[PDB]
Formats: sequence, structure tokens, C-alpha cells
Amino acid sequence: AITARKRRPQVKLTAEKLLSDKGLPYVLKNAHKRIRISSKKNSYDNLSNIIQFYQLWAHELFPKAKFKDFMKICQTVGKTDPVLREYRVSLFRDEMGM
Amino acid sequence: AISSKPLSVRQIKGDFLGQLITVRGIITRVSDVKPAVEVIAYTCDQCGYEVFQEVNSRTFTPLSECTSEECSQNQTKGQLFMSTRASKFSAFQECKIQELSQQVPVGHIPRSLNIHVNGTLVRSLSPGDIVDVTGIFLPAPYAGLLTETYLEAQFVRQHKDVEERVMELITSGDVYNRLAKSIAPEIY
Ligand SMILES: [Zn+2]
Repeated sequence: AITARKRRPQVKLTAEKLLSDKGLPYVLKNAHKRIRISSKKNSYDNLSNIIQFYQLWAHELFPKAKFKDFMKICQTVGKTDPVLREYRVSLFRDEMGM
Repeated sequence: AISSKPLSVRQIKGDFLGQLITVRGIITRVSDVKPAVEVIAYTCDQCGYEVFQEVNSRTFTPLSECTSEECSQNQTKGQLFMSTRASKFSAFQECKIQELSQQVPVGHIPRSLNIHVNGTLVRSLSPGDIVDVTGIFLPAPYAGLLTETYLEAQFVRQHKDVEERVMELITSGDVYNRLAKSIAPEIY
């Protein structure tokens, strides 16, 4: 019987991983706590105040890709997964149920 | 009993490799102290989790790709950069011992041996010291099967109050005459 023959394993960002606790639930837990926007600061600083959280979260979730590439993959997988669509509409369904 | 015996350098035949032996000679030259690596430490830029390389050899190859699972499980080909602060260095010093004039047979050249001394034992040896040094006699590959060989030092045995004790001679007296006669006392 067959003694082993090799193959190359691979990993990428995926909707299940993006739906794990360290994915979007981490955002719902931490984003409103960590981002703060104020009229007391210029636009560049406020934009950075948004971006710093999402960049650190994106790295800690999936350290392979650059932040811009991460955003592109997030947009495309968001465009093309039913589970992620269900979760996303479920957030606003919950807000509608408030 | 072999670690007790004070061999001359030419009596250190190849049969003694790996053994703890004691060698009697004069230190003919000594290197300045240099840092040898024991464990190299690498920071990883793209995950922060450091990694380490223990070095057992005269030479080593530096790591590049982050082997830590914090990178590798994410298949993230992050970059390793060496850091001196987090690396364990050890004090290293190379010395050369040479067999004494009484040990040389008739008509032979005085043979000599490299001593490698590490750690706290460093700079226990000075040139011109006549000394017994215990160490592990070991090979090093460079020739082909001929070996470089050295002694990993382990122990050193050297062969070689006043402001009131001076009052002994002051009270003993006739100091100029006696101290003058004491220069080369056997010389008439
Ligand atoms: Zn890493």
C-alpha cells in the first residue's frame, strides 16, 4: 500500500475565521470602546483614530496581508458569502428589534 | 587518575581526545577577550514573538524566515533580525601554551597547543605564566581526516601588614649597610 507522497498546505482569510470571536465579534466588543472622534482634533488625527484600531485588529486576526489588501479581501468575501451576509443582516435585524 | 597527572604538550597523544587532562607549560601568547555566542536571539518584525538559535560550532548560519507558529500557523513569512541585547554571549579567549625547556627532548622544537577558555575562567592566563591547566582536550574539524585540536580550559594552577612589617627592618637596624649587601648577596 501507498507510502506517503507530499503536497503543499496553504491558508487564507475565510468567512468562518472572520466570524470567530476574534473576528467581527471582537470589533463589536472593542471598536466603540477604542475609537473616539472629536471636534477637538483635526481630520487627519480623527481618521488615524479610526484606522489604528482596524489595523491592529486586522493584523491580530490575520497577520499575513497588508492593511489595504486585508480591506480588499474583506470587501470581496463580504460580497460573496451567505453566512457572513446572514450575520451582517442579523446585526441590523437586532438593531431593528431594539 | 589522568586529570591529576601534569603531562607535557608532546605527551598529549591523540588517544587523550575527549578526556579531562592537565597540561604543564608556559603561556606564550594570549588573545584579547571576544564575545562568543551561546544563544542568538532574533526579534521578529511581523509578529513580535522572538525566536532563538543555540550555536554549538565555530560557524553558524543566520535565520531569516520566522519559524514560530505565531507566524507559521498563519503562513506569514515574517522576517527575523538578530538582537545583541537579548542574545546570550559568553566571554571567549584563545591562549597558546608551550612546553617548558626541561620537557623538550634533545634536538626537538618546543611543541605548543591552543587553549580555549570560556566564562568566568577568562583572563586567568597571562603570557609568561608557567602553569598547570586542566581542560577537555578536544578536536575541531578544519586536510581531510587530520584534525585541529585544542584544550577547553577547566582549571588553572599557577606555579608562582606592610606598613607595620617595615618597622621590623627599621628596628632591626644598620639598614643601609645590610640592604646594600643584600643586592646580589653572593657577589663579593
Ligand atoms: Zn514571526
